[PDB]
Amino acid sequence: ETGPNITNLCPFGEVFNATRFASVYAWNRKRISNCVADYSVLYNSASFSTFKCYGVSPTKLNDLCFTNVYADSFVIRGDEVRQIAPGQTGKIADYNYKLPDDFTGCVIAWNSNNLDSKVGGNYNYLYRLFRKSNLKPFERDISTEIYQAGSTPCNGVEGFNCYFPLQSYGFQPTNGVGYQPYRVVVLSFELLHAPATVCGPKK
Amino acid sequence: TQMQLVQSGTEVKKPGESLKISCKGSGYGFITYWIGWVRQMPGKGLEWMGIIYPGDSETRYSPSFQGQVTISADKSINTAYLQWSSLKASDTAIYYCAGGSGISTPMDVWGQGTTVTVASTKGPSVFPLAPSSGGTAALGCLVKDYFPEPVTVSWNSGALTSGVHTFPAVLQSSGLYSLSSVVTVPSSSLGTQTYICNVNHKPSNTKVDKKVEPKS
Amino acid sequence: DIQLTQSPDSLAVSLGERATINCKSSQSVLYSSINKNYLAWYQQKPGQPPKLLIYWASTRESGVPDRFSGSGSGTDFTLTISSLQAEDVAVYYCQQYYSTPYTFGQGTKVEIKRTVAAPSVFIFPPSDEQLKSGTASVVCLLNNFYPREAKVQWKVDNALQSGNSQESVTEQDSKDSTYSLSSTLTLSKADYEKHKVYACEVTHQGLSSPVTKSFNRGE
Ligand SMILES: *[C@@H]1O[C@H](CO)[C@@H](O)[C@H](O)[C@H]1NC(C)=O
Ligand SMILES: *[C@@H]1O[C@H](CO)[C@@H](O)[C@H](O)[C@H]1NC(C)=O
Repeated sequence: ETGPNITNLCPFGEVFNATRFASVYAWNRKRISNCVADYSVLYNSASFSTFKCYGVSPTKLNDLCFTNVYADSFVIRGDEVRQIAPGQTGKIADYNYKLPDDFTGCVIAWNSNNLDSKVGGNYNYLYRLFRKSNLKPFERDISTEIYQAGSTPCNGVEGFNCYFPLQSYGFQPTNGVGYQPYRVVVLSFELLHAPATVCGPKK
Repeated sequence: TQMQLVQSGTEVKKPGESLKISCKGSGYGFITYWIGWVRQMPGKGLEWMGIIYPGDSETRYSPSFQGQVTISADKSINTAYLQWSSLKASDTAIYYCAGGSGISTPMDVWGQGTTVTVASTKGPSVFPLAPSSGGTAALGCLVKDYFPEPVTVSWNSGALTSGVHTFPAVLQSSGLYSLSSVVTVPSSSLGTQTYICNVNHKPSNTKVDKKVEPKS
Repeated sequence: DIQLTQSPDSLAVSLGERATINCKSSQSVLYSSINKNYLAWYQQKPGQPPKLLIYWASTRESGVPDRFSGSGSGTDFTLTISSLQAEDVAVYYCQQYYSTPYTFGQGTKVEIKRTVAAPSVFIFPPSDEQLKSGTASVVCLLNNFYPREAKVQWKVDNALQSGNSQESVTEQDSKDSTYSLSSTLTLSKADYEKHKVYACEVTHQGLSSPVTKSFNRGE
């Protein structure tokens, strides 16, 4: 039987196949609303390295509804994909992208060395190296203020114990696995005492 | 079905030997599945041993099994493994692998279990429980001193299931299992109908057909 | 680390009535993002893997009859089998999947409660073949009775035996909800040939007086 025939399918394509992604410190969030989401396209794909879901089953929510779904996309390196998970610490989890301990959603990642590497080294993807405090869950800091590492205070000038807070990844195609770039999509689900707009094709 | 978990066969091992049992997921979307291992000792409840995500081999253990077992995985063949380095007698149990797409999600798929035996085998001695001398009389067979479970008992090569009670085995103080299987039949049948109990014991390759009749 | 305690350990309910099992968690299992408790209920039968019945405290898994329902919040949860049926006799575990390590309850046995039925008692002497090997096993059978509780006292020449017998009880029969019990007295061939009267005294609720079955050695 041909079907189902759905027109307002959720735009997971323009998130997963976006020609250009975003740096992890300025991670990009896509709000999913007023659409039917066929998550089978996600887990039936054979082009993902990691598909870790927390507190929710991706094979069991195509008959479920949610008030809103958020799609967060960014780029890190293979060593840091394990940090996109609840209860993790490190440069990415503390200063770039933090997930709550009761995180409900999936962390999808795949190698993007063919896309985000240049022979001269790709230096467009940045990550935050220092910050005066850890990030709260789903917090986004884009400030470029000079980090004061010592007693003396910097006047927006870079120098002794005064660091620019953003460092670039050195994505060259010859890097080993773990230093080549990985594109990451983080789907998060919320359910409030409000109408639901993101449902599966079943109901 | 979304996912089916097939498990390796039954294992009869010796104390001290190593062992590695497998659990292969058959179905699409296995990239999202986390596989756990549950131990169920004979006649006891369920113990969650650990869980592993084959996509990156993240492994969490229960404090009761940390360092006692090793849960590995081979994501190229959708297979998760559970292995011992030195088997104790206290490792004799049935081991279920359970899966579920995601972590902190219900384990909604299970294999039929892998029974592990860490001891030597022994065939059972089959003795007749003869009826004694209107109404109905009872008779049976005593299946005694065997290891390990199970033994399968049927009557008249499977031609008498009505009114049969094969009791669950109990562990004698000698470490061997004893068991009785009885059947009630009309009293007038003892002079005509032949009553044979068939005792199969796969681990020892023993098959015994025992003739039961009143003691003259 | 979350620990689960079920109650009761054993539960007998008549056909068509309501069975309720309680599960207590040492800690909350409530996810705030999606207001759901991460508590599951499993059913297991002999020789079978556990079957998922209810997840998220109160959501029914596929292939589960409508009469299974879950409830609760915070630390108290309840599995309710309304209109209890024959094939519902099994062990029921509550599992939390809030965080690792996953933990189970100790288990709750659910049996059918029926009217009292007295047991038919039989006794079997040891075979001549077993006596050549030097051991003697005396079997006493209690056939098709309810409830399960039944004192079985071995007597050898009117002397009460203790610490030399094992009991075994069958599964509750599907059709008449009765159990059957086998008690097995074990003693050496020497000790067996020293005495004459081997008796099995059964005390049960369905028997207004203890029924004894016996035999004299070699008659
Ligand atoms: C629309 O879907 C139904 C089944 O959902 C199908 O029978 C029908 O042919 C579809 N319409 C088309 C293909 O034009
Ligand atoms: C775009 O992404 C979808 C998944 O949302 C995938 O199925 C499809 O193949 C992609 N398009 C390509 C690779 O051209």
